[PDB]
Amino acid sequence: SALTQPRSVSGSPGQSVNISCTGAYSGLGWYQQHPGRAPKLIIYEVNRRPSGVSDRFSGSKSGNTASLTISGLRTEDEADYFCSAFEYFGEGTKLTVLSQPKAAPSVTLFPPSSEELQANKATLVCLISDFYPGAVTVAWKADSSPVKAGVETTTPSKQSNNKYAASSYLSLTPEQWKSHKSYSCQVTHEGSTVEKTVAPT
Amino acid sequence: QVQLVQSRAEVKKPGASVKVSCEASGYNFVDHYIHWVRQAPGQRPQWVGWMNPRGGGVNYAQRFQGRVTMTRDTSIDTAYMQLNRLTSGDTAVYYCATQVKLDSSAGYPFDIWGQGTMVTVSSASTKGPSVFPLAPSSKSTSGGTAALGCLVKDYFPEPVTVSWNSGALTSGVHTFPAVLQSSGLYSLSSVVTVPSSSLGTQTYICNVNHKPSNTKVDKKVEPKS
Ligand SMILES: *[C@@H]1O[C@H](CO)[C@@H](O[C@@H]2O[C@H](CO)[C@@H](O)[C@H](O)[C@H]2NC(C)=O)[C@H](O)[C@H]1NC(C)=O
Repeated sequence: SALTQPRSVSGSPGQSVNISCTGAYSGLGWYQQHPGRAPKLIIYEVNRRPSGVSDRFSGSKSGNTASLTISGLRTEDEADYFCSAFEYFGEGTKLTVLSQPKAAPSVTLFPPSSEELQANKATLVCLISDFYPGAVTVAWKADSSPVKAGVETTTPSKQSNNKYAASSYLSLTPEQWKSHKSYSCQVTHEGSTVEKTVAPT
Repeated sequence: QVQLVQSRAEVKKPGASVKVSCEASGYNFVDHYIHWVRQAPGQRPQWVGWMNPRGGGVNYAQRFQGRVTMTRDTSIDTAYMQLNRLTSGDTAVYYCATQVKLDSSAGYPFDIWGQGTMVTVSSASTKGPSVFPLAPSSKSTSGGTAALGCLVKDYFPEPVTVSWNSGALTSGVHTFPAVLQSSGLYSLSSVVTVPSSSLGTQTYICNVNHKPSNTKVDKKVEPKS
């Protein structure tokens, strides 16, 4: 039983957003889940709410595709939403309730330190802060060619000013660091890229 | 009140086993199947199996047969789930779930959920970090502000506390959340933004304390050559 739902949906406070789920027997379960918490059943049998679940959540289904509608969007609604059919689950839809103006990320890239290089290792550190919504993709460049190996990127996290921060770490050997004239950290946010580059000294 | 309450989180070495408990209250334990669902971080929930607490019968998902064991103690209303020969692919939050307050014919979906038991399977052993400076440069400097920091690399487990000049410098300090490498160890960076003219007249030390490995390290971040 393969249930498929979109990866992400967005909306602003007070408006309506819906999430579709396509697959056999879809809509028999809809779960909302906030970070660090158990899934909360909000809809069952396509269109029924359990006791304690708000009026604002509604369910429907057309042909093969059940739809979960959230009206009067609050920031409480920002969560992951899963459809389910018996034992099986959909992959999940992150709902982003846009609570603050769009803010581009500020990016800082440090090269390997001399003391790390004398220890026969090289880490590039790409620091990404002050962006909203909480979603960036990070790509690395060795001179002009993409680099995929040795990259570890964190999931975005909320700063004290309610914007988001993330970081990416490129692990090289000293020789690879020294055999290129520059490395770049390209951070894409909402289809617009910001790049920073560093060079061996 | 109908609820399920689970045992505390577990950190296990590869090849060990873990036994997660789940105490039910506020309803009749033997009357409802206990379901176990696991969720790897950022992934979709994975149904592990159910256990009929009346007669102890079980049904496991195919990819756990021979490896998972579901038992119950009706006298204290707690179900158990034991997963054996653990690998890193078993790292997840493990939930018990059940259907009770629903007007449903199926026994799916689940309205009562345990709070989750995080099971982390890792070969990492307790290790203090290596601290490396991140030197200010002309590429950091903008509008009279220079960005410097230190890279707290390869420690386990969380957390580390980073401070600057023994916490005398707090303004403009941004300590980033740590990354977990496939190595199993964590790394984080702390960056602090200072006047670039202050450089060379001012000394900047980042203080790293790792209470678990119990290390304390001081290291300075001055401009390079
Ligand atoms: C889910 O919401 C979308 C809107 O995001 C709905 O599409 C709209 O449907 C209404 C009714 O036909 C139209 O007035 C709009 O012009 C539609 N907009 C778009 C972009 O399609 C969609 O019908 C909703 N689905 C369900 C099942 O409620």
